[PDB]
Amino acid sequence: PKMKTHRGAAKRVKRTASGQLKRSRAFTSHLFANKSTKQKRQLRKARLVSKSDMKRVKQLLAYK
Amino acid sequence: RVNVTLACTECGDRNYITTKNKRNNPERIEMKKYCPRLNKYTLHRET
Amino acid sequence: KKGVSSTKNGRDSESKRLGAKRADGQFVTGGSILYRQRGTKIYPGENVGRGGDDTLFAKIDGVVKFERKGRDKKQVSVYAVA
RNA sequence: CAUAGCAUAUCAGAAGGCACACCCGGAGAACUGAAACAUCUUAGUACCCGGAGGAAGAGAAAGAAAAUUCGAUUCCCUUAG
RNA sequence: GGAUCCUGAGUACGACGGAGCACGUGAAAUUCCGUCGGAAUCUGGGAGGACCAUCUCCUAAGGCUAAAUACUCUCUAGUGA
RNA sequence: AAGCAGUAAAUGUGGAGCCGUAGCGAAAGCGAGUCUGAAUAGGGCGUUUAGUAUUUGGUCGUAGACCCGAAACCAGGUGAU
RNA sequence: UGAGGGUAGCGGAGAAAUUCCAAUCGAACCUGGAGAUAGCUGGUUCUCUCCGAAAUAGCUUUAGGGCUAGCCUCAAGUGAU
RNA sequence: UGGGAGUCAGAACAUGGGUGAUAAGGUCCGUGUUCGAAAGGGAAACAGCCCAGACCACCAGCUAAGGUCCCAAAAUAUAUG
RNA sequence: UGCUGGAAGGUUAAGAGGAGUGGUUAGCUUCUGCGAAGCUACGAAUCGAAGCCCCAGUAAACGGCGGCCGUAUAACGGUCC
RNA sequence: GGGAUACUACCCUAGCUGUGUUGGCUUUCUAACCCGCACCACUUAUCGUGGUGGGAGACAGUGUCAGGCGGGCAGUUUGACUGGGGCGGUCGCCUCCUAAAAGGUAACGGAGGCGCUCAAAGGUUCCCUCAGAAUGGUUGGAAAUCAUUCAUAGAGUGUAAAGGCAUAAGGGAGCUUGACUGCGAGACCUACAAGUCGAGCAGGGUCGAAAGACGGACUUAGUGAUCCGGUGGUUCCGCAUG
Repeated sequence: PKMKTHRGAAKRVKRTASGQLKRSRAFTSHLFANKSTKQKRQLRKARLVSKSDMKRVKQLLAYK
Repeated sequence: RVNVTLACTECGDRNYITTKNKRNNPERIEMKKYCPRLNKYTLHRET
Repeated sequence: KKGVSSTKNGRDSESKRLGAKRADGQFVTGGSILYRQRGTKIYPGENVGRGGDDTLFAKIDGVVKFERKGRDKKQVSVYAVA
């Protein structure tokens, strides 16, 4: 029947121009007092999924 | 010795962080640094 | 089994892939690393900076030249004719 | 006294089973998956009960829109995993 | 026209506990359930997914309703890369 | 696509819908730019053609899903010859 | 010791032993869920050619399982790297 | 660049090393080789040793490790001791 | 410890008492708090039943009937509890 | 003096009255309600029924709600590693040796540290430069303190060992607040998660005469996702508009 999606992962990443997947970083959302500044802003970015996890997860995102 | 959070006057956010020592530094320390709201190194104090 | 007594000297670190990364002759970038170290085995010379971890980076792009420094010591040069 | 009860005197309305395939109700779990498990899911499934009709049920505006409302209801496709 | 009159009460609604409604008594506002309480009656009342003001709609608490839909114990007659 | 003429075909009919032809940004928004931003910068993402429909083959997914095989759990019943 | 009866499985009975409850019982038997589940074992159907490994890091309620990487294979591209 | 996979129990040799008892056809790493997945010759038989990689014939030839009195093909061959 | 009994010294609901209040507003001032009589929503000062702390009792109730230096409370001096 | 009689909750020390209508404390009534509570009867059915008298009595009981007890009962869990299992022991990071002159590399293999500290042990500017040994002396336990030469940094360098260090990164004086904002080409490690070093850019400041130099300590450890929850600000959406 119709394929479902990983709703919880819908909420964590965005699709790009070509086909890629634009993700939020992690090690955030709490205490940064134990952290430096370079280490704080360089996490204020967004990265791309690697092809490996992509291989693992491709069937999950049919509808983006 | 705690997570020390200084409150700027009008930079408006709960931004800057450092170390202190209560035994060495029990009172409220203050000093100069760049609050980027204004393009200048201005004073802030513990709060 | 039966009573196998215990021990303690079973603790160590995860190594740090240290040492050099490039060699005498090859050409480089500006943000490029040349040597991860501790202390100063070799001192930066020309167009090189010593970062936090005594990590050496060539300021600029160019070839590398390890060489002695004093009577008995070492340094690094970087030359950008290229 | 009255009507009940009782009496006769009519009528048969009843049960019973049943295609419980479909339908409406009433009651109503586990193994399962989660790589263990309790929330969760399996599922309002399975099984019992009762109604059970030839279909049933629903159905006409205290509605949905900021609409200009198919104009009640029901059904098919999309909206859309 | 509509002034006046009529316009469905333990009802509406609330608290507590529980189910359900994709959505976990929680918003359940919508809708059921009990135990407590508990209303207005147009000049009123309700709804507008926390919510309400304004605005839109409607006027509850009474009833009936073919059509298109579902299944095949059957029956007929027929079909079968 | 549903649906309709047709006949359990076709073909025809049928344009509700779906993909692409501009992207960046959580978003308001902006547009070959856009986001951060402070600029355009710097950088990311872009940009600077070709795709869509049907079908074959291979994989994957949901349904027992290559096959046989438990101990055991649950619901309802039989049984004291 | 007989003929009649009375007790039902989460239960019955029991001078107690996990003992008995139709040749069986640490909770019987028939059906149904149910093709229950099975990281476990076994098995898995005609031919020729060409390439051709691995038994290793790493993380794991994980260790005889699994997911990436490693090393294979095929076809698109670049192309002396 | 993408498509489809299997492998995670490895074994012996020499060799560096640890552990053990300068024990083990032990055990853990490493560096190479062979088996696993590689038949054939030699090692009497002898998965890992020495030689060497089979497309298919042939009653042809040259060689390797090995070896040359009989079984069993090749020198009772030289010359030395 | 369990079991009682008890001083019941206190803390304890469901309950009573109500000093007081958002989201939106036709509302006193029209740069704005008497909260007013109106939807999505509420409080203290106080007490508060079983009981939980406090005390006697309880060993044919559970339980223990010990230990150290002189010494296999197995005799005894010191003894600890 | 010990609180404290102006006023005001208001009073033990009070007395007292009954008031619109009502509830507490307690008794009596009783219908209510109950009575496996005796008598009269339909029924010659002691069921049931009711009348009788008696009892009790608004009590409990029962419904809901809320509590505390509840192996009486039920469903689950009860880690791994491991020269079999088990007991023991350990499980996350940092440093050395094994580790074989790049890096890398195992062992229930060998040795040590960590779960922080310093607003001065930070930043800048300017001075200084080792203990130790003897050298020997009011002290002298020898040597404390002081004294002269050599001392290789051995001294010392906040915290384990390692590298490193007198450019002092060691130690002193003054200033201090760069223990700053927004970025960075790029490079390292690496399965992923990640983690690490960055020229320089604007920016703006501290110190310094300026040059310049400061994006935390000589380095290397000083915990830990994510969801959830919280708090505040908010280029924002937030329901017909508000």
